[PDB]
Amino acid sequence: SGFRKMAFPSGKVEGCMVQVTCGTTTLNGLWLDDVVYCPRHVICTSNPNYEDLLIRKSNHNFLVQAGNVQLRVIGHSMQNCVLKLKVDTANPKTPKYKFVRIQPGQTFSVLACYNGSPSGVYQCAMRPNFTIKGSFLNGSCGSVGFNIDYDCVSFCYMHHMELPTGVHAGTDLEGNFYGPFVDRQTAQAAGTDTTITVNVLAWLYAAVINGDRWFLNRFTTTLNDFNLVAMKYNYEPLTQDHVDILGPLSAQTGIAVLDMCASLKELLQNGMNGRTILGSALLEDEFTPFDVVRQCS
Amino acid sequence: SGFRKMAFPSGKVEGCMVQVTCGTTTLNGLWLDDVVYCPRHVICTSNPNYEDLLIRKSNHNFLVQAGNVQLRVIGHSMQNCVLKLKVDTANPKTPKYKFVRIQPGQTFSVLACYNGSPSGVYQCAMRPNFTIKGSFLNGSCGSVGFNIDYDCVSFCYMHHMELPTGVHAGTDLEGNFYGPFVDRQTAQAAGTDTTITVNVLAWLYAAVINGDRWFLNRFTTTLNDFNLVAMKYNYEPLTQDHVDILGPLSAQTGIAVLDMCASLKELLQNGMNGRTILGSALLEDEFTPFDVVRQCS
Ligand SMILES: Cc1cc(CN(CCC2CCCCC2)C(=O)NC2CC2)no1
Ligand SMILES: Cc1cc(CN(CCC2CCCCC2)C(=O)NC2CC2)no1
Repeated sequence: SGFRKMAFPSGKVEGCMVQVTCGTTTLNGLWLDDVVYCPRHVICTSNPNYEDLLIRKSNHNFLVQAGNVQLRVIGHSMQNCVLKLKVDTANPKTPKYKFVRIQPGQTFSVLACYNGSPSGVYQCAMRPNFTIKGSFLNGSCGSVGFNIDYDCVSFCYMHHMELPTGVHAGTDLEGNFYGPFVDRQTAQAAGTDTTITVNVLAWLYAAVINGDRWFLNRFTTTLNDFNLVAMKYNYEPLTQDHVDILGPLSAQTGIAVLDMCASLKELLQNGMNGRTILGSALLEDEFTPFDVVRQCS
Repeated sequence: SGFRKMAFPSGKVEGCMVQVTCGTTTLNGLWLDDVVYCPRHVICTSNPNYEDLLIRKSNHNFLVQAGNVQLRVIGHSMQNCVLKLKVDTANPKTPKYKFVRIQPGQTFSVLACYNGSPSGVYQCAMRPNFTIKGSFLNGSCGSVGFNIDYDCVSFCYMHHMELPTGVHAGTDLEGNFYGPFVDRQTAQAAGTDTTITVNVLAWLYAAVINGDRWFLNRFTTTLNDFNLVAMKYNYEPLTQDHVDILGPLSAQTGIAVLDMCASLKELLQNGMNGRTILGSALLEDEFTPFDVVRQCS
């Protein structure tokens, strides 16, 4: 029993983290085979044209360090908002990996790093507004996000920056931003966010599997009538695909999805009346159906 | 910015996890140098005298597997509630390590494992009643808890079992239980718990560092007057050592500890009035002062 925000074991990613320095800027890179991937921000100096900044660089300007071992840069290129530094040494710790872009509402593990040294690991969801609610300080740029499936690391996030509300923005490993953001100082701000309805329902199923039942009721609702309440409370609409994805959790608990939707309607309209669900006094939306199945009985 | 429940990177511990099987019981062991540490439960079969059960075993009865590599057991001994299996091979991935026992109110990272394969990583506090609120299923026995300081792994917890309230119990790596528990099925239950006051104050300092200030007030309280309110709300007493430990966070924020105690008194007496602190609608007590400093600006 028990239900925790649980990260993937980080070892396969730790073996890939390196330090990249250009002039007086140090940040993190990801060393896979003979390439180091890092944010192109590393080449900026006190609205940059990055194509011009990169043409002015030489391989020898990039100081790449894997622990105590300097990696010699033998080529450099720009891919969107990331740099590809070709090095003289293939990483012998390269795991099986893929570069995948994730959807809003999906979760991943963040390996927070500084100076190429991993600091901590935690779970993040990609918000509907394409930000993440992480924990990052100066020097964290180039920290990565990932999921692991059968020892294959699916890298989905490279950290770039903090927005003014204290939420975080970054790119896929192809260097394409999540969301309407750019890798420079502008007045850019997080768009309005919404609650990830399918994830709240997954977490209510986790709560039932773990013996929290107080919020259940004999009532069912329609999908249309549920979606009217969702809109009112700034919840995402629930689709039949969402209902289908919640199939296994519904089967395991014997609680129909639209019966659980009647519970969530009552929680939105009434609150909890001083009660808690899985240790929370709020409705939690950063667990996917897969996160619940991965972890729960 | 941001404040997350953050685990230590788990790689140094992943390289130590192995599978131990005796008869039809499989669980996890910890391989350091030429010894595998595991719960003595592995030798039980359908009130066991473990000294008798162990005298009846041979080295060849223990099947130890490190990934795909069988480790030959060349000696066995019992230390309290753990077994020490001497193997023919020193673990080449053994980190610098210590076996430390932790105090109630301290935190650690759990590497949840199954069949010797790491599954997930998350933070736990040792509760005042010597339980942890983890996430463990059958097969998790022998999963370990640890802190990392400058690449030295301080192992503090080996998982044994779930209690009837769905909280978890285990031992230090010397095999001594945390709390008044035993490694067999009895009617044993978690004792009454309390809230870790010094950790709630640390987390309110984290909240101020991260820009949540709504709960601050111009008032100060005495330590005695604070401790009268603490007792009423089932909070641990606050000691002058606690006030001293909160020194650095007080200095960083310019908020005196007894001024923050006046804020916590108001939160206990009045609640939050529908507001949140660091994304929580409850007072969080599973961050130590060190966890806040480790992570925050
Ligand atoms: C807080 C906080 C910091 C960070 C990451 N940053 C900021 C980098 C951005 C600055 C604005 C323009 C785009 C890149 C760094 O690690 N910066 C160090 C390497 C130089 N994230 O949250
Ligand atoms: C839920 C849950 C399970 C567990 C861990 N257990 C239970 C072991 C205890 C059983 C009672 C007596 C003392 C040992 C196991 O992993 N058991 C598998 C290896 C056989 N923790 O939470």
